[PDB]
Amino acid sequence: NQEVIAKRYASALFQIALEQGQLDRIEEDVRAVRQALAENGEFLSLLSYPKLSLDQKKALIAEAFAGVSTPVQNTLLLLLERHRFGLVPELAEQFLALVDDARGIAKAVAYSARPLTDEELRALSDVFAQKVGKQTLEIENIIDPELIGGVRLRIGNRIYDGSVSGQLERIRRQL
Amino acid sequence: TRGRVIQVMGPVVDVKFENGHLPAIYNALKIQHKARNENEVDIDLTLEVALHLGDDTVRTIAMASTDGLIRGMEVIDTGAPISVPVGEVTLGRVFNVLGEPIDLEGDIPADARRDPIH
Amino acid sequence: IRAEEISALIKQQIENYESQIQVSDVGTVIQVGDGIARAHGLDNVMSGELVEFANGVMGMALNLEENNVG
Repeated sequence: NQEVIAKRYASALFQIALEQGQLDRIEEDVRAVRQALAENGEFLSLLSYPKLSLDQKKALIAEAFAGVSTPVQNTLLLLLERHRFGLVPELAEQFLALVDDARGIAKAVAYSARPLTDEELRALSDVFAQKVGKQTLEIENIIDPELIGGVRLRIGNRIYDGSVSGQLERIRRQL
Repeated sequence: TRGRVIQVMGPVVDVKFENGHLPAIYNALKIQHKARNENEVDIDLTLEVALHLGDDTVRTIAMASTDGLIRGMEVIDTGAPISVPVGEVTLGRVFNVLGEPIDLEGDIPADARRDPIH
Repeated sequence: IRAEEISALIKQQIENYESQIQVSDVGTVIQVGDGIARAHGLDNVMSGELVEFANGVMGMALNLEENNVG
């Protein structure tokens, strides 16, 4: 039930970033906040501690989350006032999904038995950009050497498989 | 050591005090509010603390009607539960829930002994 | 680039308050009401354990739920 509320808050911050014309800085420091809270997970447990008052936690955010832009810091303080500081990485992921939807960047994960060359990655991006309707596209590559001689590419929740399951398909068809 | 009204839900009023200065359960809380303009009503309540909620929030029970309450009225902590006058003074008299004379024979002076209900 | 210095600031704040957390065998009350107290803290409390408040009143920890002790 947290991802819909993160989508809510991230859509509000996205509309603010578009009306201020500063989408790139909000994307950059939201990536910074996500990396900083994924680096250390004790910060949320510190801000859930009852003996710290709300003004002390606001001072911790104003001193620690400095250098980020003003709507990002106001969003973090608004989450702190609403006891919704647990969904800041979910807010960051939903907001970067909205930013990549705005820029047209798609996220894809390709599983290949060999490490793919950059020309092949550009070719796959040029193929699937017309397929998903987006302008450009990104590929993340993991080897996973249980795969034998092919690519298994996943855009969102759709898997484009051509690596191993041809043999699994034919042995399911013979039996 | 004042607190403000968060919620008004029928006979139940939620009050937020400052951190570390919460009232104990069963203490009486009083709202003496004077109407600042013609869009407000003079209200005079005695709230009794029933629970403690999460973030410095106290859930109280009103001894009178909560109509006319505004989210943000200051609430006075008495430091004690509902103190009721006792003694030979109370004989021959009809009293309220809060220990106040309903009949028109007068009022009990402030130097009288008042014992807690609980 | 800024994520590293933000990580350094939050790590310095964690290292400052880590002496003040001390949540192993002590807990702070969240909710009091009707003879039931839910307390933040008490990571090592058992189920059905004698536990003692600040004024010397005992209590029995029945619900050991995720983020507080009933």
